[PDB]
Amino acid sequence: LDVLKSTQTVIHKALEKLGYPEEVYELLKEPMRLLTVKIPVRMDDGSVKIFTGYRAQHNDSVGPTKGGIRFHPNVTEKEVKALSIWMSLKCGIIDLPYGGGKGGIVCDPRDMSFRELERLSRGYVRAISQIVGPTKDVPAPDVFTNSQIMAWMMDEYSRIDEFNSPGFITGKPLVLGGSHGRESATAKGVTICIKEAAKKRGIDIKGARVVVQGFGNAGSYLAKFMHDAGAKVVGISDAYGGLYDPEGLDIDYLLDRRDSFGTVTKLFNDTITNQELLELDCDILVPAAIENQITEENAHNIRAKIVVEAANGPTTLEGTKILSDRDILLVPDVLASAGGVTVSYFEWVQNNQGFYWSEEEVEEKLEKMMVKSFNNIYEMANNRRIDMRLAAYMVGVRKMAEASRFRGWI
Amino acid sequence: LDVLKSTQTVIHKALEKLGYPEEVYELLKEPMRLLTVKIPVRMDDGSVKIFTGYRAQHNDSVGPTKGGIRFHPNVTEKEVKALSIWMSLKCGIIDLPYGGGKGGIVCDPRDMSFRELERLSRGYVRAISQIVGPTKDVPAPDVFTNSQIMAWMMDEYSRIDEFNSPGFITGKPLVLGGSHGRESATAKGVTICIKEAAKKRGIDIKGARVVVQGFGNAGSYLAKFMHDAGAKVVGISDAYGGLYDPEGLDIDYLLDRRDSFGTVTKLFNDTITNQELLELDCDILVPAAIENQITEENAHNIRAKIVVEAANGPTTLEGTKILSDRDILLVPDVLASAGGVTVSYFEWVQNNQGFYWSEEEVEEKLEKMMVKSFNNIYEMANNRRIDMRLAAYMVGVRKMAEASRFRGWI
Amino acid sequence: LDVLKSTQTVIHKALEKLGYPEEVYELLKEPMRLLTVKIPVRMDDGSVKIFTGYRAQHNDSVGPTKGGIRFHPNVTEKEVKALSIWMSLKCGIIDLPYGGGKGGIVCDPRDMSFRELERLSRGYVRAISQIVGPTKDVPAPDVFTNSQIMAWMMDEYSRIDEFNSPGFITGKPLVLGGSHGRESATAKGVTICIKEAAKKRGIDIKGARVVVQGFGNAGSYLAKFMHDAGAKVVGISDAYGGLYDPEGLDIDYLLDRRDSFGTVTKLFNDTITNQELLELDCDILVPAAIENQITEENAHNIRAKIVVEAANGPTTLEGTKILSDRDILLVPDVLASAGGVTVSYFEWVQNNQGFYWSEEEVEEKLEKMMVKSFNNIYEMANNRRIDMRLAAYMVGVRKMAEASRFRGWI
Amino acid sequence: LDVLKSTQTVIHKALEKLGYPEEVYELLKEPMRLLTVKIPVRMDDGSVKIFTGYRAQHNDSVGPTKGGIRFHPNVTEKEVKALSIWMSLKCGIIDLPYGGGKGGIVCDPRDMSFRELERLSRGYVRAISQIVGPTKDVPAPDVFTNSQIMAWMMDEYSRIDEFNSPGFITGKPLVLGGSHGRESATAKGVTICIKEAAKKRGIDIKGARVVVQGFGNAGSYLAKFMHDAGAKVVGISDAYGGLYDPEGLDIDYLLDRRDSFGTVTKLFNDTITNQELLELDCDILVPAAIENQITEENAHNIRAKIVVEAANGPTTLEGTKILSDRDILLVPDVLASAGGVTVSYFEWVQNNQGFYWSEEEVEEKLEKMMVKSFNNIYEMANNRRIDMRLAAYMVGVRKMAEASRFRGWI
Amino acid sequence: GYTYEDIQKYLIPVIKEGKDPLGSMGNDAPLAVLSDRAQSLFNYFKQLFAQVTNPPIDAIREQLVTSTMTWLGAEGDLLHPSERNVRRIKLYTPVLSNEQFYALKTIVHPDLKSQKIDVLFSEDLERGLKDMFTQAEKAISQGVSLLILSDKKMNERLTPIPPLLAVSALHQHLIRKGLRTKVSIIVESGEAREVHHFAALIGYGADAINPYLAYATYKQEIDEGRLDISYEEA
Amino acid sequence: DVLFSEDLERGLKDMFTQAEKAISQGVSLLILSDKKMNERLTPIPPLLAVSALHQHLIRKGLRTKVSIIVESGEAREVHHFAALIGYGADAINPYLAYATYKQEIDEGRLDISYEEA
Repeated sequence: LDVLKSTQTVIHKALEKLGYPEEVYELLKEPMRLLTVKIPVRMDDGSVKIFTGYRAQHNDSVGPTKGGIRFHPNVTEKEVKALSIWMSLKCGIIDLPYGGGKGGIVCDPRDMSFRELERLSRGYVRAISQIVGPTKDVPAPDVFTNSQIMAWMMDEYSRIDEFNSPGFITGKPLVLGGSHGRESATAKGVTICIKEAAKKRGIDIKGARVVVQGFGNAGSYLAKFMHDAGAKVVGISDAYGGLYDPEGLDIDYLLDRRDSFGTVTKLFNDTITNQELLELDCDILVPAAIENQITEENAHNIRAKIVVEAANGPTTLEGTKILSDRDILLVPDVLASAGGVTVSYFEWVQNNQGFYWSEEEVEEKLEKMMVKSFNNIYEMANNRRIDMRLAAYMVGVRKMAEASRFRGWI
Repeated sequence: LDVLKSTQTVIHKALEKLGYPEEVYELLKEPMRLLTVKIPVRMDDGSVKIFTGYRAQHNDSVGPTKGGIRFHPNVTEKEVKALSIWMSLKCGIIDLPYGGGKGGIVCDPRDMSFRELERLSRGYVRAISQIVGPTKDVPAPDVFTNSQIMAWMMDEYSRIDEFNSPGFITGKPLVLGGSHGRESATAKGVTICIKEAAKKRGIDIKGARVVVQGFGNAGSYLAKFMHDAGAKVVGISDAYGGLYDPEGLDIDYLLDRRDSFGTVTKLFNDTITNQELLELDCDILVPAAIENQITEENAHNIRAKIVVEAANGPTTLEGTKILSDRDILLVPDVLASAGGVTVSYFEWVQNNQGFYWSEEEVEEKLEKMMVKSFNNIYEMANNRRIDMRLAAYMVGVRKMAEASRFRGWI
Repeated sequence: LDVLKSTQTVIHKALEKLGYPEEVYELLKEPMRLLTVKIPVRMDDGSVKIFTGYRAQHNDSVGPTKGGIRFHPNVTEKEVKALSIWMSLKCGIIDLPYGGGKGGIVCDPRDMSFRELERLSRGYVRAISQIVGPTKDVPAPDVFTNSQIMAWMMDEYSRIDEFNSPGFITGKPLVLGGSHGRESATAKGVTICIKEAAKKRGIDIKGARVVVQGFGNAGSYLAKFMHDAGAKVVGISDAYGGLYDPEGLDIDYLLDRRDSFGTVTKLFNDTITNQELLELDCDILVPAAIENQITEENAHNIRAKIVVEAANGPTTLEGTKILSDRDILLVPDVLASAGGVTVSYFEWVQNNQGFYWSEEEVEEKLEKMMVKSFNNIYEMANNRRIDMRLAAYMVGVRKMAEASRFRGWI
Repeated sequence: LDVLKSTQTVIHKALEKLGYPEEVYELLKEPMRLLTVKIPVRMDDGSVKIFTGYRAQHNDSVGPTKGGIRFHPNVTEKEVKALSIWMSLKCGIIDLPYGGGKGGIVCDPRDMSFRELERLSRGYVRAISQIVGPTKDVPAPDVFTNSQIMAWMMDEYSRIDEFNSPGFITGKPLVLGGSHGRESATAKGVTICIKEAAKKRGIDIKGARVVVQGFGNAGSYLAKFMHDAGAKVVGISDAYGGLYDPEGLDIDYLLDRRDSFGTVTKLFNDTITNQELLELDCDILVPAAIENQITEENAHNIRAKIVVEAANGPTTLEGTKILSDRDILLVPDVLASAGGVTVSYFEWVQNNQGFYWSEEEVEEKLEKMMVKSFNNIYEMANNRRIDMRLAAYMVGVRKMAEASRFRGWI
Repeated sequence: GYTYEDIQKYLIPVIKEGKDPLGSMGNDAPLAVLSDRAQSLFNYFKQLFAQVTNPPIDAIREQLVTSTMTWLGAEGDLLHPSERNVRRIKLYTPVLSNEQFYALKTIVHPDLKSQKIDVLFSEDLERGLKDMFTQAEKAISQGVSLLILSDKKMNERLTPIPPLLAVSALHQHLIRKGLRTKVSIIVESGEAREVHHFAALIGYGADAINPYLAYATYKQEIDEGRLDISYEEA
Repeated sequence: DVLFSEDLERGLKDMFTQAEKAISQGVSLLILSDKKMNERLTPIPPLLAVSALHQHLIRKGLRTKVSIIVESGEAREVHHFAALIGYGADAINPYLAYATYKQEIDEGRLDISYEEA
């Protein structure tokens, strides 16, 4: 309910700090093209139910738009617009040629079936094919969406445009023309960011104590990368608890025994709750778990020098203020979790070029982009006495506002 | 505030009377494509203000969409959608290949200047050029809009498409490729409808007593047509009062003395208020003036056998019920005021064909269409024991629902 | 097996009689664009079966191509090409701007289900959307095809082209923008042709004895038109037998009692087989029933002065020769059964113009076209001592060959 | 006559070994779009003869299609389809974004003249311009076709599309935007493959005995590359015989004296026939000459450890079986002769990017692609106990089938 | 259950004489319930007639009173009827030909849909009937108006339900659930060659019969040479 | 949908028909759900349903191609769990127990967090 107002307020703060007039705020508060469509669908029983669609292009002054698609049964226009603005901020921070956007459908993948999902996606594309194209829009994977849906969308856009357009949609399967490393992008991004933050703060990465709560694919890949680099992991947690060992935890063995879900806790052994896990001694803390964990009570108990919010807004304003007062570096989530967007951009570039890179090349390009962006934001945040979240928002809005001013819409 | 809900309720009633399932109602309650855009504009002083635009396509199953554009400072999304549905009902009633739609801009033509209006319209077209074209949309004149704005819109669409498209937009000036009789279309439609209603009810048009309150262009042309046909006019009213003469009023002299505004009342002579004018003896009454005039108090005082609502909803539900109980024929406004839409359709056909008809041909085609539509609705309303408003709504929705069922969206 | 060779031989004969070089024959023997496609389809059980498609454009020098679509399980490339050439001959005879063509799918509508047919047609259009469009191709109804399939095809082409194209496909439902009289076109064509043949041969239509074997929609409408005109019907037959009455048969009563199938024979009354029906005295005979009926044995028994082959090749070469020797006028089927093509052309013109004619206008235009074509072919066949079949083939090929020569492909 | 059946049988074998259902076989047995066209042409004498054209797109699920064009007077539909499938297999093996295809014209370049060939090619493009474009098709050089014909085709497609499209067609002249090394692509590919095969089998390339029968451009460049690398050549043959020297043959002198045809044999010296040449001692044998040379009689006489079939199917099934039993590595021709396709792909990428690489960059990229492909196929062929030909076919079909499954045609 | 006696004494005589063949020395064979030989369900059902309180009316001489018009589709609102009670297919005879049956099945009009239900079973007759009811009610919910009970596609593992029993069960279920007026039950069963079987099917619910087996038998006989009359006339 | 109206044999046969149709289509995971259960449709005993499905799959030689996941409300004791695993269930989702814990936590008892519980 408050997501749109919060986004507008933070955008207003960033614009005020920049010093641009109010015309840029007036233009950027609201997405420039919101479309609501109704998608007919045929169920297995033969009955027809109508799903409500959505699509929002926050801005396209920079160039082609981009956004994900969530099959979340509570998706609404306010959430869609807020997510479009958020994606635009991500693109601005990473310095991509994207403007920003988001789509969604009001449905329930749980009760929905396989062929019915196929037909739903196909009807969605038939509905919104007019305002979507290689130079106008670019769907991407998101909540309740993955490679099969990407492939169906690609196949249908090929059918409707009568010519192959692999670069039309990102996140495709490898055989269809996908990009390698699509699953470890977030882990690689957070690895680069933690490395650079440690370098800037003087904390030696060699022997650095690390805690990774939340052991999904992101946590597993981050732990593996930290172990490869040299830093020791002194804590892991998952849905079934956690562990603790000041002198390493055999990340190789943990990954070898890693199951489908990433659960690692023993059966007949006591576990440590995340609340006490946060308090354990460590140099860097990486909350990548349920949101609203760092608050006033645990702000005084946190001990890590560097906190990276790989998740979406795991902290709160009070916790951010307390950490800033304590002089604990806080990495914004907008920069922490941009690996997915960066790898999607690389996939789009590969499709457009028609030639596919390799894992090493993707690694090098991704790390270069991440280090450059992090260095720029760190320099700006130290030049101006502000919080890193404010610096991230300000940097993200700078490119969009300046491009709009050049293009003369204002 | 209640316009959208009222439109939905009447659509639901019509669909229930037809007997179609609820899927058609679910699809038709809401327009299928609503676009909100922001139009940059440069003022005379050099400052830039942003106007909010709108555009709605209620349905396009039948074929290309159509709708007007109002520069009304209180235009909102609810009103735009309601007007789109209303225009779709008009098109269905008249049996045109249009689906329906409506556009609008939040501005004030009063304080707006000439060049500023030019720039505003041009920015509007540059904004919504993507989803607008000869086979997708067709603007038309409406409130705070006229031939100059139509011509500017045509010129710009020619510029953007790189080829002449006179049929892109209707209501153009005569030299640009307009259609003759664009100003008397409503008068001709009401003339045909009154003639047919009198024929069906047995009232002889020769010597029929007529009252025309509201003496704008519609009233003036209707009075002239009635005089030419043979029926005597026994009452006229305008913003300054009215007159009364049981044995004619010299419509030729009244039209000769007609001023720019249509005011006709003398200076040093008492006038008759519309409230008492309504009560005067007459065969046919034609309220074409301020809305909300026929109510409970004057329902028992009305005496005309045929009442034609050339205006937009001049009556109320209570007045309609009282008139139906009294067995007074009530022409729906949807059919009474469709002359403008019909002449716009003829203009579009002329532009598409590239050959321009004449006044006589337009007259004949318009009267043929109007008489056919009126006969069809009258037959249906007598076959089914319902009110003529319900018959009009039902007939209008029939074509749209049936076309959707054929095209298989449901 | 011999259809393609027979078509090539008759084309060669016509070209030789015209006197054009062999280059036109070389170009016209074979269609210029034959496409074979495979259409994926999903069955109710979930299994996927692949249907083989077809499409042939015999020529497009005159302008846009046209052709039907048959869901016949034995459709093959040879039959498709032969039918394309045959349709081109029809178009040339009627003097239309069409070139000719034909499509088909290898399937079984009998075991196929409703939704499965819907998906089949939709996949067919998605397959062949590239080489099909308003200025390139125009599907039309044919064997195992009707208004619902036309409507689905129209809906999908609207979806793929993003704009309404009612003129893309003919034979649509009335509400979707069809043309009136789509069912009586063949009857009207044969009525005009019989009238003109009687006028030319001097047989008075008033009181003319007529026999109509085959009482489907064509037979019923032809009998009704003959009764309205004045000619008396002295014989009718159907799948259950026939009747005989030298002084009329009360066509009004027969049509009133007409059932869904057109069966009219009594239950407890003996009937007359078609073999003996053919021998009954009559001025005009109209075989519109199973093919291969007029042969050597009944050639000497036929007595009608005018024979109209409303069906497809009901006679044989020996019967044609015997009738020519006996000096019995023989109307070619190509001209007899062109009413469907003519009404489809009128429907396409109406859609392209965007304005719909009426039954009277369609009647007048169709009769004008038919009388002009019949007079032209009759004049040519009397100028050159040949059979009317040869004259029809020659006239049909003349336009195509001459247009090709102008366009310079040869 | 048996080419299509053999291709279908090998495809069926590969699909069976993969284990996919029969639907993929049903879809892939036949090309999805075969077009037959007739091309008018004007001769020098002024007479007009009609040439029959062809074009086949085996599949386009991966992306844009590709294929050569042969002016072979015996080209037929069966051969065209077989070559399309073969090219698709090549693309799948090399892991390119191409699907596969082939075109051809029934003509005789021998009796055809220069301007007449120009007009023939231009008419061919005017004929098939509809289904050919940058994202739909990409012609390439082939039998009886070269840079001049490529340039004419490019010029005409530029004319018809009204904008320059250098990437439309590959194999263009250097000045027009061609790629360097277009003539040594096959030699470079075979050089990489022989190097990798020797490395895998443990045969040291330094001092390796090599025999190269067939001394065209491929043989000459291969000999030069082998000499540069270090391996000694102990045999060469051409249309006029061969030579033999166990301690080198001065490849530098042979290339210096190389004539236009590549003939190198002396005049007054006896020569060695290829039959006895095959039996000479050597580590690697490279038959790049007339097909059907390795058979049962010489299978027991062959002595090379590695045999590379640079030509098209120089061996037979019996010879392949005997070599497999003897444990002699046999490089499939599909992988041996893919250098041309790879360099054409690089040329297309260069044109699309608008920037031209250099000889060193082309060298590096080509060797990387070739080594990766060869390593992958070798690993798969050792993982599964099969012949390398079967492994090549299986790997090639894997990508196409899997992409089709993703796109959902099945 | 065909027999050479049945063919040569019931099918050819019909064509030859234009009427049902006659006989004498009325049946003395034991009832189907007592007969050891396997018998179809039709033999268990005996026709009825009027003895007192009403006369048996004649047909050939009183043809003016008879009426063989049959309506296929779904009836509309009886109390307020307008044009949708009559937007239906009407037949002249209950029996159908192959071309007519194929036309009915191929009709794709949205209001008049067609559905095919496989009347077959493996082991449990109750399960088969319940499954058939499930298909029927699902099709009604979808909106069909014509049901096709077909015995085709029958192999050694799937055997046919007695068509009379299947039709009676479907009709009773539809009447009980109050949906019979929305559908039309067409039956295509091989075991339909006697007027007795036909009359039983019409009386117990079948909208039309398509004796495809009899038509195929006539095709075979005409191909062989017997019954020289043409196929369509036959 | 593991539910029945009157005939348990009919319900089990229908469930077998859905299973075999899904296997023919190519599925690998089956979800036996007791949800969407109203006054007219009652649930088969989950143990009986799972045993019947497992025996039918074993007899027809398709068990290796599928995986039977079970979602039944009546699964809260280790005895019930062990019975389900022993007789075929691949996994259990005690949604009813989870909802009960949600209700108790909302009320106030069992102060521990929902995820930890």
